[PDB]
Amino acid sequence: PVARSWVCRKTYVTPRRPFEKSRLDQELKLIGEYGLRNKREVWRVKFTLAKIRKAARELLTLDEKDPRRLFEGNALLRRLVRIGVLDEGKMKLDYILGLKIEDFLERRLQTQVFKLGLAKSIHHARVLIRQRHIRVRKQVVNIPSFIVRLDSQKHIDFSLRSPYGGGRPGRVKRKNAKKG
Amino acid sequence: DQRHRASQLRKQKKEAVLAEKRQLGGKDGPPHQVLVVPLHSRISLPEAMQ
Amino acid sequence: ARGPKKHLKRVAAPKHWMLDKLTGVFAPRPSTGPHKLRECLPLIIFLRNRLKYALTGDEVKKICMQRFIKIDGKVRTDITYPAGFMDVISIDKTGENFRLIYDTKGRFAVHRITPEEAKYKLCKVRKIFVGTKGIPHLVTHDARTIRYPDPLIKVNDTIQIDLETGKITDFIKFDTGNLCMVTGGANLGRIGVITNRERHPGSFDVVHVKDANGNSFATRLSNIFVIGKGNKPWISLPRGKGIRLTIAEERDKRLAAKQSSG
RNA sequence: ACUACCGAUUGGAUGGUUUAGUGAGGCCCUCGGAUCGGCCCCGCCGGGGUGCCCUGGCGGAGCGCUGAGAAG
RNA sequence: UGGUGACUCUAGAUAACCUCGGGCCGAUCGCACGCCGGCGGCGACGACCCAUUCGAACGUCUGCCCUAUCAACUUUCGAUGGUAGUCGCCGUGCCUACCAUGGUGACCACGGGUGACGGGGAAUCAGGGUUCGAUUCCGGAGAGGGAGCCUGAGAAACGGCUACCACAUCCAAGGAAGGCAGCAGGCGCGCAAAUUACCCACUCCCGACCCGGGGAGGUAGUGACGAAAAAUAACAAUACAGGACUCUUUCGAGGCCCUGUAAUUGGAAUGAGUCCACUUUAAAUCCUUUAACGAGGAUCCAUUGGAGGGCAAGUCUGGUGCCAAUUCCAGCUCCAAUAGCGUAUAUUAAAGUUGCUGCAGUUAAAAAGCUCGUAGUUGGAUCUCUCUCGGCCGAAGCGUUUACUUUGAAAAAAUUAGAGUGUUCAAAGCAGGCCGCCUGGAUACCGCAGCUAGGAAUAAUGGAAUAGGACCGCGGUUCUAUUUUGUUGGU
RNA sequence: UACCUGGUUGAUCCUGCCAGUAGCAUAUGCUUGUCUCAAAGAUUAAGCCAUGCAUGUCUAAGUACGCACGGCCGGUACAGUGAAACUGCGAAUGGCUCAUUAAAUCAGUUAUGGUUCCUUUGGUCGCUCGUACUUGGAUAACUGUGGUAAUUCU
Repeated sequence: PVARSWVCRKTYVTPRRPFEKSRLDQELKLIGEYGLRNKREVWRVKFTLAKIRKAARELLTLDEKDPRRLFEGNALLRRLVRIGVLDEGKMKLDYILGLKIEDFLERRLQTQVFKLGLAKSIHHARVLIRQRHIRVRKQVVNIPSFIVRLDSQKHIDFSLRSPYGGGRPGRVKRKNAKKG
Repeated sequence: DQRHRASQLRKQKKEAVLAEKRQLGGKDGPPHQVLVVPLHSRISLPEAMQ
Repeated sequence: ARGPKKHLKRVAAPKHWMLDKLTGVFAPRPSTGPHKLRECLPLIIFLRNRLKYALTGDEVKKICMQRFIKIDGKVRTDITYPAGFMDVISIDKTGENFRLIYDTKGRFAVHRITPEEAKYKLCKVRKIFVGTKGIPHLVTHDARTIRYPDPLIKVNDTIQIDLETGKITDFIKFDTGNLCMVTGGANLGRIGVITNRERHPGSFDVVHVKDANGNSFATRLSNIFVIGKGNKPWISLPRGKGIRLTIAEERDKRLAAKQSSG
């Protein structure tokens, strides 16, 4: 007996057929578009989408006024809207079955740092977050895959402690400036 | 019968092992001879053999 | 085992205690006492995990050993003493009084009461019997025996009893049209009015209760505690008045409170 | 030369059912009675009601009455 | 008296009994002292009995893998039942005495096997299933193997005792002591598994106890079992190469853009490391926070496998033998996943190759000479609520009995499903949120069997045909009213 | 996501098994920078164990003539702290393993109207018609003499 929990989950699925050209090319498309480190981030987002689709299908097998359908559909729709993947005017479960991996890829912190003009590229965005220059609200966030909510979209900025931000010069610049 | 047969074979193996391990370094056998080799020049061998 | 077990694992503790998984291997393990193990709140869980007067069990012992804690008017120094339904906890250093009555979700409320309401308690009578020299005795739900009860008091009635003297002050019979709180099963904590009692000989009777909104639910007769006469309760009730809201209405009231306050 | 079967020797050793016999150790019962103590008797003896009795310490024997009780 | 669905219950009354190995009826200890020698306030400890709590132990109903190359078993020696007792905490062949001859079995008894502790659960997942569950929760069992006790409320206790069997330690040889399937650690076994560390600070347990103790438990150490996040570069200019757009029929021009590739230049950003200080903690470590140093081949250098027969991936090179074809060896190039990637074995999915869902049997694995022929399995059509006593209702018989369907009660947590919640994200956790206050710690699922009250289609079953069949009244015979013969004897 | 690729013929379709593939377990090889959690002598041998530790315990409140310490006030029995020892309680929990065990265990359901129960909590505790302003003998710790090679022996 120990005061430990052993509850833990794999968060991705390896595909059944390893070598098919269309899936490889589409994965490479997404990796290049979004600056992902490897195929496993594609598999991770694909997994969360598959989970959400299974939940929506099992809710849709229920009859229309079933209270579990109303409660759990409202919760699922509210969460998908809250991370900005579904529009607010599309609170219908069937629209969940229309989504794509690219939406949850657009809601990453890497992509939102790229689209807000703090970075010159998507790879510059991953590097910018990973090196403690990006802060959401007033919290330094180091994780590229941090999914940004709609109330947190207008609050992504530069760390008040970063050289590009508040302004203490970095290690290289302070080394070079003291040579002369 | 399976339990008894396994016990018989285990007794055979353990008595053979006990005889062989008893031979080395005991009263009826030759001393256990040990070679100490220091594999660096920073190792103070007289400290270890003390 | 070769004799009584003395330990309680945390994951085997009662769920309504609300203990978390990773604090320890063990749960506080109530002592033997006036309430069952699965239906009690030990004093350490109340005074640490609910009221947060103490942060560890050691200073729960420090609060107890100063004789600042009373259950039903008596100084209880044991930190795992089993307190249960309708118990009146008095802390006169802070000048606070509590009654251990259930939530609508089946957990022991932190329910603050008036010092005037701390004087009495309601006990469900559990057996009546005649002892030597023809003396009527009454055994309640928290192991009290009262000599010479009123002859009108039968089993399953509720007695209002005075904590200082230990003598019966009043009683309520088990009738229809009469107010009860559920003390077990899936409907635990709900408060309503008795409407029916379908008797099953050699088996368990089932009592039908109607909520203040019109919701109807049944329980076993052992799960019924009469708490008022007719429609008005004889004690203070907690915030939720025994009306179990559905999860949709819980979500709606939570969002309405967020929108109004914030 | 190697691989693998059969196999006299009741070969020796061990085990599981059982026939017959023995059976350690504990527990119960019927005894037993090594020791220890009191009561009774006497002696050294203190006071009173005035030699009747008892008061308290030690010693002496009595298979007298016994009570507790180990080995077996 | 009081109770239950039902007592030989509880309470009452009488006659007594009441075990010397003996049942209660207080020769106990603390703290404050005060009233009119006598009266006393708080406690502590003991205690017969009854209740309660924590159980425990016996039973009820239903439910388990493989085997017929196990078809009859139990019964003298208890197997099934009866009566009386013994013993036990109690019900009981538990045991004894005497009777009865019973009890179980193809609906698989009895016997044997299992690489069998059982569940909660795990993997897969359209669904049905298949496989796993030694293992932290619950229940069982054991302490080398058997056996028997002591103390106690509780043990057939092994970190108690007494024997025997198997092992084994010390010895002055007479004697003495033993039991890691506790925590470490060792040997052995093997394909296969960590430190003879620190602490009661946390969680809780025990004791006379706020104070002592705890290899339970916590903490570090080893740890690529496994799961989470996540570096190994980014940008600018320059030079070539593409692709757009303006102007030209085009060639072409674009200080017109955009995108790539560099033995090209350039300083900006930083961790990995090294190392003060805090913080952490029982004391530490780690993390988190912060000084200082810390990057150009940023040599601070990513691996593991596979490809020239098919899923991704070759028109390649050099040695070496054999008769240009051709055995062995070292490379290049490409592809895949990536701080991970191969292999063996088992197992599951593809798999409808075990088939209920859902397979087959002319010629491919496979349907028998033919008929008769138990059990079992299956079976045509048909049939549209009341009687009494107490306040229009409650009690009572239910109506043939079932199988089926539904409802209600009740049914550990953890796990799973799922609600809420910026753990910096997540895997998690059960927390948190706002200027003392405001909150959460939801909810579902939970085969079958059993209780509960409805439904009456579907499928069984029964109800009058030698009528000794219903419904009525008239009865006759036998037994029988608890009272309407003040108190009574009553034929 | 109810998914495919290949293998018997000169060539075609089929049956049929297999190989690849994916998951889960064990092992193992090569490689390994950061950080969070985290299984871990089950499988074979319920095999055998060196050494150390794993179970002890005192309040105002059972017993204090150990100066082992320590103030009074002095006839005041005992200030106070208190080792040892007697007494009480615990050691029947916890921890380990899975050998046994196949209607046994175990789960759900029921029963004790067929039983016991330390403790906690409540009741009962002048309900008996019959030296007490306090009873008796011991025994530890302690002092002292010892035995045996040897023990938590005495």
